[PDB]
Amino acid sequence: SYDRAITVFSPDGHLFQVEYAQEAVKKGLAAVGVLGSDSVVIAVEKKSAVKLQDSRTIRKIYKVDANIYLAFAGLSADARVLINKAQLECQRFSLNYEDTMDVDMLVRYVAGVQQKSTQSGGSRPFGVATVIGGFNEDGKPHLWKTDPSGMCSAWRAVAIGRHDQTVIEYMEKSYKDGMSRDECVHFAIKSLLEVVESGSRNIELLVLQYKEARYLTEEELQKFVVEVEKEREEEAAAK
Amino acid sequence: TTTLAFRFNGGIIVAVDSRASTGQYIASQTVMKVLEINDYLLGTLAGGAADCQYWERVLGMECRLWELRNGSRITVAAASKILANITYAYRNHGLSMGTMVAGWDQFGPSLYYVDDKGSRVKQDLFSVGSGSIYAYGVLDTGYRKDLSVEDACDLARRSIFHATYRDGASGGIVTVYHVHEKGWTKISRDDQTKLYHRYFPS
Amino acid sequence: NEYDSDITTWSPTGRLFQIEYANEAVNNGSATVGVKGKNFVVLAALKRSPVAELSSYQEKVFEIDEHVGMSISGLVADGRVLARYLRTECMNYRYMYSNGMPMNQMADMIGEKHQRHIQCSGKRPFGVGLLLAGYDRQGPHLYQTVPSGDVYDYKATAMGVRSQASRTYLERHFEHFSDCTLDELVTHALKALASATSEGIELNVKNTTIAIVGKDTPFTIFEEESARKYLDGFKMRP
Amino acid sequence: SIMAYSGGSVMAMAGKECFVIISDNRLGEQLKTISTEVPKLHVVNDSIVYGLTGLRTDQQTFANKVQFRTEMYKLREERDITGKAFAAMITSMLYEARFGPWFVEPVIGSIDKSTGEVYLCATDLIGAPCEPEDYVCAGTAAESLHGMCEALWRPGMSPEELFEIAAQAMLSACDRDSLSGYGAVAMIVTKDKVTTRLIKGRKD
Amino acid sequence: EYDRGVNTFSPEGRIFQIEYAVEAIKLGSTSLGIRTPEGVVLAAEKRVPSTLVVPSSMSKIMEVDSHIAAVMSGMVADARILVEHARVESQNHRFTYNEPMSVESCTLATCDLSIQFGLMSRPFGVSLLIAGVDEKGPQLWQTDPSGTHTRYDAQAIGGGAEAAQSVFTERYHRNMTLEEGETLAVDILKQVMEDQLSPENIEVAVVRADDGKLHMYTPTEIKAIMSRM
Amino acid sequence: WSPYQDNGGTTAAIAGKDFVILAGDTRLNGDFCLHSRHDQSKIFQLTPYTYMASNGMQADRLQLQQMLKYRVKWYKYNNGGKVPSTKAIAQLMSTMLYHRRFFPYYTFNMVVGLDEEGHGVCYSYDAVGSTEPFLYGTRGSAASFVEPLLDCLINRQHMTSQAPPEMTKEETLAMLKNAFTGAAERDIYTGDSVSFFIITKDGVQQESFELRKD
Amino acid sequence: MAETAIAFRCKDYVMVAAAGLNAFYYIKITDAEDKITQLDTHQLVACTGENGPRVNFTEYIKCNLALNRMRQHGRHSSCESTANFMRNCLASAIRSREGAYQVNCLFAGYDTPVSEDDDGVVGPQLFYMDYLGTLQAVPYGCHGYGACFVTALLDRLWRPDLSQQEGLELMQKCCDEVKRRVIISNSYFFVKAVTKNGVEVITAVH
Amino acid sequence: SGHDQSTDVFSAEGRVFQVEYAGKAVDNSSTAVAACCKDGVVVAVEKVHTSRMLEKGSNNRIHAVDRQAGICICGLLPDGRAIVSRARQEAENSRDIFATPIRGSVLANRVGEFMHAYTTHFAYRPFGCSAIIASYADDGPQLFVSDPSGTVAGYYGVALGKAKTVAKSELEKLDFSSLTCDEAVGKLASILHEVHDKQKDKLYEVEVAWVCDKSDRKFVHVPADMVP
Amino acid sequence: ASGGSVIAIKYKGGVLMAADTLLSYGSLAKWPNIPRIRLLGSHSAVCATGSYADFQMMAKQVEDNIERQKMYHNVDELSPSEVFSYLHRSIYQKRCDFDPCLCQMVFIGVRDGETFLAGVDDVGTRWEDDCIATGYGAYIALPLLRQALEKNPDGLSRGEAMRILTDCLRVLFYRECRAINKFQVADAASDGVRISEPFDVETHWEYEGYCFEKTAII
Repeated sequence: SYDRAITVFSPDGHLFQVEYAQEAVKKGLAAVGVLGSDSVVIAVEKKSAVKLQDSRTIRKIYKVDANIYLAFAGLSADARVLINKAQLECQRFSLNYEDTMDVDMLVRYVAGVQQKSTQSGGSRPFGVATVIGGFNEDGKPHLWKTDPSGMCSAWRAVAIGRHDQTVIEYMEKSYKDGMSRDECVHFAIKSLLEVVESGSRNIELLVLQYKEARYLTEEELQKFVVEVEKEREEEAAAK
Repeated sequence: TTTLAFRFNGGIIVAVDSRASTGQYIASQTVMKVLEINDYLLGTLAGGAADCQYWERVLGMECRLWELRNGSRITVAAASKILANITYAYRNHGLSMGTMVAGWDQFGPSLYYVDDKGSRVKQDLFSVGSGSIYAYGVLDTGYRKDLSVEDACDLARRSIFHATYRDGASGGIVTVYHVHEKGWTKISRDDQTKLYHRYFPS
Repeated sequence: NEYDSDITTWSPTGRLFQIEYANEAVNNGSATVGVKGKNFVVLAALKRSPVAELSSYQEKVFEIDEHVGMSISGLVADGRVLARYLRTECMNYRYMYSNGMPMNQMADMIGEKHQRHIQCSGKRPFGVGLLLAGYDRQGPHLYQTVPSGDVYDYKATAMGVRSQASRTYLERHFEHFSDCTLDELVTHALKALASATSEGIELNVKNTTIAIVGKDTPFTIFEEESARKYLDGFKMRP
Repeated sequence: SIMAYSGGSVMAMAGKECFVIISDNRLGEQLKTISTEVPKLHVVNDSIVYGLTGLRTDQQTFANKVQFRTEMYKLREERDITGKAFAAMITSMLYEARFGPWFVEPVIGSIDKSTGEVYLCATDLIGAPCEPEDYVCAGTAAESLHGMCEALWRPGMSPEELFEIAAQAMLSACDRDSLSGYGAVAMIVTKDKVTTRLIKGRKD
Repeated sequence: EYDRGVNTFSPEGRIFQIEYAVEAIKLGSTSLGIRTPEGVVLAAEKRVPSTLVVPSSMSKIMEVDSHIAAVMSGMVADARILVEHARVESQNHRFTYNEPMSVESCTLATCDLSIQFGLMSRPFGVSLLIAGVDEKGPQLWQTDPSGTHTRYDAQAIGGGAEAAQSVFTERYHRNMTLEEGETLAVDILKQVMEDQLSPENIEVAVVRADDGKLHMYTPTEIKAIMSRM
Repeated sequence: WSPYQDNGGTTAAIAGKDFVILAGDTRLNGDFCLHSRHDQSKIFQLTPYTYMASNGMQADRLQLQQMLKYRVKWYKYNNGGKVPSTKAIAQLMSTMLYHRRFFPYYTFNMVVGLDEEGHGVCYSYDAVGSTEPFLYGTRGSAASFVEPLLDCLINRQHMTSQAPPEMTKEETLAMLKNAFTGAAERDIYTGDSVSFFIITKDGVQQESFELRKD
Repeated sequence: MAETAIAFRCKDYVMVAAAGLNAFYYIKITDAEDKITQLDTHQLVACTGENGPRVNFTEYIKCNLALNRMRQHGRHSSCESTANFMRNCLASAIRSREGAYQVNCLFAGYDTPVSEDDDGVVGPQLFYMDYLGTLQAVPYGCHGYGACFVTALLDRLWRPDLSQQEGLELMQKCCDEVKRRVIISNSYFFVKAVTKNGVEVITAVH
Repeated sequence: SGHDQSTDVFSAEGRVFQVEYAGKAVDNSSTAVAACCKDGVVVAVEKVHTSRMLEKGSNNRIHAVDRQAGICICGLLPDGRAIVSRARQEAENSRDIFATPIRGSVLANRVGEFMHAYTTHFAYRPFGCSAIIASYADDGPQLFVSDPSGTVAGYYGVALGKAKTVAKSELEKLDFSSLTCDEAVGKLASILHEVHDKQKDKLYEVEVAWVCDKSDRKFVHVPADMVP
Repeated sequence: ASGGSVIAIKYKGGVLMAADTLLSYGSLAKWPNIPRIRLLGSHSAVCATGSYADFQMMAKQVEDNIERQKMYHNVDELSPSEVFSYLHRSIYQKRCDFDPCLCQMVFIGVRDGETFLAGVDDVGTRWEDDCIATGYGAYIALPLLRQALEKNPDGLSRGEAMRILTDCLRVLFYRECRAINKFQVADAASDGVRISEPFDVETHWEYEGYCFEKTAII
């Protein structure tokens, strides 16, 4: 096989082919995670409601196993390889150990895989930052972020994709430790609206609670978007 | 060999004899048969001593590696399952190891018989080795789920003893362990001939 | 220079530039000095000299089998690869022949293991130069290896930074080494190694290793209490 | 025997511009019966029907293969496979596992839709084709069916005549076989039309 | 570029990709170790990108075995892959020889992975500072990308690694208390790191010579070090 | 043609508080004859402090002996000079007998020596690799003749009489001489000489001792 | 052979029954080992072999079906499907180095319409499977010593149209026939039925 | 500029530049000289010693390949040893498989095809050395030179290295029909003394080796008494 | 084609090895003119009971490995002890492939005074001693050789060690079926190994109990 070295150091100690995979994330669609007391909320932006794209619902927040969901940002094609590699890992795990694997484990796998690509001859790196949420069997909620370097961190709230720093710099001002299912969703959309188009039809989001995953309908959602876009007219009046 | 574990409210007893006989002649009268893997896991060796002492020591590596990686102790479910998947891959490599992985984790006390043929069974009560049949006799008599730790060890020690008394391949020293929420403790280490003069004083 | 980038490229003037460049990795490694007399070989290796009260051990000398060992210079990574290789091979041998690998035959096994690296595209030359030192039926042998794959059977030599000082010393005295006793060899080996030190610093147990092999002496590394016998009772006078 | 395990018998029969292929309905393990509604015929296209007999595992495995290969043919070649090819394809597939064989005896009926010439093939388990003008059989009732078919069968027969002797053959043999019976499913192929019949026999 | 191959010497004898991977450590977090006779210390600035990050997740320091810790600097991703190898080796040693791995041997087994680049495209962009306790007592070693495992009495790797070696030459003496080493370790990190020092902003972790065990210091315990200063 | 050939002989070890006595007979017997009377291959030094007695097939004892030396000699390099303890080698033997369990070394080993305290210790194996620490032990032809004798004179299990004081290096040797003398007289495949190795802190001290020639 | 699985399929439910008996040689350990695994909401498999191959095969299926539900965005695969997947896996195994999974399954489920567009079988589906991979759709099947007592007792009584209630009465007679007539003490039976609503654990019968 | 970076590449004129370049490594190396007689064959080679402290028989350029055949490398020594290591593998394959001493004619051609295989593929570089194969098998006494290209050619007399030109003039003065193996040692060694630059390479010795009816058609270094 | 039986015995400053010049394809005595004792390099001889085929491959592979190591690298030739260690591992390696060197080798050799005599088996079982035998030699001759070493405990002279071989060879000839009365003797001394021209031994057949009338069943 072709195992020429792709990911290599430059004079300044940068892995160029990873800096460039992170540039493919920055251009990708923004996605957002929010940990609460009892609930995780992963909220992505879609490319925007074209009249053609199937009325039958396609979900941009991929299920990895019952407990664990992930949103990505970057190259759709690559992400769909990570997800099918994780999905596989979670069931390869259930076979080897009777346990359902916990979030903090699967993240470290997906991260490990994203790393292998930054150090394999033949491969470029995956152009995919990954926001994994989910609940352990014990009851604890977890949110994590895997960036293309392979380096994983766990967050209380987080963004990836376009203007990821603008969202995180906005989030860490207004975030509060203990949050309810409704405050979390409110906050997730609030944070996404900093960067995403004013519209409510692009934002799709998922609310993980213990043993209970539910995507918001575009009816449930537009209540929280009117409630939030009136609060971004209260924060525009002050300044 | 005789080797029995059982589950009660207080936790899990593991009792064993201490003899490794090649049919007729007795090699050793001091075989430590309760393998101490983690500090919350007791493997019991019966059948091919070689295969157990090796695989239950591998299991121990995998249990510790899990503790490092996942920053938290393995379950007994998963511990037994690791052993079960090693014995399954080697089922037609002529392994021989009737093991019992006992332990206490998040989900209460758990006992798992794990065979050579990849078998893996959640037992409330179990006995392995030539003298099992004898242990089960005594053991199914006195065994309730609401024993005190005193009476559970009394029962197990008798059960092993009454296997040592009948089986020729079972004998030596009747070791008992207890598995509690705080780990495992070695209760006793009584010689089986002293035991006869306790249980039948005349 | 368009010919210096790959191992496989000959220059138009017929030089394998990437090997000449691996040879610079040896000359920038810390000085070591070997000398052989009638019965004994001596490797004196300059370690890194403690910065104030702060120490730094780096494995520069290696035992290889009872009857052989190595000083190295340059990329210590690559030296540890050759140490591993030679050890594997001297065992492989002793396993087969219930006797240590002859030194001439070992000289040739590192000559070949170097060359394998300097012709393939994927591989690079070893940055390390060795001072193989050992004793067998044919007396004592000191060998200097080099990245190019060349193997030199030396009467004495140095290898590393300011080693041209050490060889200038050894050139005066190397003829009298067959005569000299084990203690006189070590003095000569250190006096040379000392010629290589920077400006004002001295040799002493904490900044120098000696190692010996010869008749009835298995290859032994002297650090600290062992070496003081030679090193406390030593000074460099013009 | 591993062939006699799952039981079954199949028989094909050539008339004029028609053939009748006819299985039994039994599926067993040795003497004990599982099902009495297991016909052994599969239909590749309009103009080919093949029975498989032997170890049911492999009947079912080797069937799913033949179905995968005759579909991949129908896409790549852009046409229905012809008896000739299909039968020779099956020999190639069986012989691919000369050592470690499929325990299956494919009986193949076929009829060129243009010409109207019938083609039969009774491959043994390692793909030894036997391609007679008249009729072919396989499975547990094979000895008994050769006896029947040999007496009853004449050359240029018409679909209805043929069926009645193919049915009498398959039945009057499965009376004398432990491991076949519970009626029979015949299948009368013509250039024109394909008549599938479920025949009533013994419950034995 | 891709003009020079991976396995390529400069005109002054250093492999390029290594010389470069070493300049990838001088960007990373500052991390340091102090070999006192009472026990060995490791401390590391976490350099959290935001407030929001659960600090306990992105652990600069890692249990390799009971008796060995690693601290890393540079590419954290790559360090996970070294430490993961070192763990497996530490346990293979325990499995095979019923005893703790040495610290020296655990550091050698971590440069058995760091040489093999041509199977892997590039070196690891990471310097490990492995510290533990065995029969030799408390030892501190450093791996590079090169593969050059070097036992130190006290070393700092990372951002202000060169500013911290300035401080060590002044303050470090072989006969330190474990208490003096912790105080030094955190005194240096404060002077060197970019952010203001908090209990959450760094991790400290020591292996004590007496029990030969690793204790990762909780933010309560790190505030106890910032107290006496 | 059988790839296994039992080359006979008997090994014994007794661990006191300071020392270990390690005995292995020098009869190497083939098929119905005897090849040698001065075969020293039974016992093998791995380190100053640690020895490995080995019975059954010679050829495998000799392969294993090297294989073990070249994992000890590797341990020496990787753990900077330091020699492995008895307890390390003991688990290494178990690990290396098992990696070959699908074509076993037909060799019943005993790794014998001093632990870190100085207290003497011996471990026994079966072909596959089953470690059991013991205090007194005996594998081979005269397993059955020696091991009951030792069981009586050390443990004194069935005696009313007060247990004897401790048992010194010279008494434990004198006991083993007496035992082997009573095994050569009564077993056919034991005889010629016995090599004793008395491992203490001070260094090994081997003294070969004569049996019945037959 | 020791441990008897029974199953039968009527108008609007499949009923499945499997020995509790967990045996080590000739020793009853317990009479409370559930051998009917649940592969889906609407699909379960009465597997009866030695514990090792029974678990390692019903886990491998249960995982590779869950893995399909992930990759197919919550779509619940038909019974025909998993049955043919199970058999394709059992068949693959008799021509590998491993050897046959030595397990006799009675795969049972209830295909519900998965969306608006579904035209396929609505209703209950029972399949008999040998260890070799002999898949076969059946009205009622059995595995184990008791099988042939029950198989004939069902021939007699079983009609295709009986209630959920007449299925408890029948499954009791099937279970009680294995108790009367087989030496091997299959003395407690786990009975699970599949309906439109899902799997329900029948505690009434044992 | 790209026409010369690899051996996988002809230039427009139709020559492999990387092979001509390796050929320049031979013509900057220590001069070797050999002479085929009726009696046998002689190889002399000047070894230019870098340091004064080298042993006698350090950087031995002449190597026994089999009993009857030895190579004398001229060029990059380390490369040459890879040739010798091969030539050996071939010479012993001849004894193992075909039960005979390798013919000199074959051994040269076997070594040519080896040195050639490294002039074809991009991955490899051509060999830096010429080899001088000197055999005395059943095909009589034979002298052969495999150069970096893989171009074998049989010689009576041959000169390689930086003095090649002047050392070849002195080989033409000899009568090859007449001379014995005992004269030849003296004349080849006399040649290497005469051509060698005294100001450039102060430290040098003249390693000589032969194979002839004298040495029992066995390839050996001549004793140090015959050399001057 | 099998070899008969080898005997060897150390004397003062050397070793004698002796072997019938006969290969035997089963019962049949096929070739009575085979030199069974081979020289391994300049110091050592070897000889094998069993498959002359598997000995011809092992004695070839070893005699190569010696004259290679010597000719290639400028080293001392291997000592007998080494050559024999190489033979021993080469044989053990072949029993560990289930492709055994199905032949008991005896091996003699002398470097200086250093006098080396060893046997090896099919399976790698190796043993030095002051007298070796393989084949029937082990059951017959060894008893006599060991008796001649017990009686001269200081060591045998070359004349005594030759007479005691000749005695054993005479007895091997009488009692081993697949033997002939034509032996060679290797003699390792300081100078190296010399193999004797084939010789027969004097045989006594005219006992008064071996006459016709006594041995008659009737």
